Amino acid sequence: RKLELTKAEKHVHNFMMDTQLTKRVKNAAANVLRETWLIYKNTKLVKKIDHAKVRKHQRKFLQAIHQLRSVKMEQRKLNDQANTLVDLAKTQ
Repeated sequence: RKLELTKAEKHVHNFMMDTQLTKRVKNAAANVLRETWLIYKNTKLVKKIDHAKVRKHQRKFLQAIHQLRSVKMEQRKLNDQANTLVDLAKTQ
């Protein structure tokens, strides 16, 4: 098969994996204002539910949640997930 594969034929940004090139969103985050990932002390168990497997724990679990049933991603797919129409304008 003398075709396909080995994509890219221009080459660009072939850094060593990452040499301080891929920065944030302009370090505009700083401390996300809330700086919850900075103020936190002793503990830090505060995050948007749903992230890991999450199984038996305190209270048994059931199906019809977010397990199984996935033979085709099908329409409705996420990857970016973002929305801000009340920014750089309404600050208070």
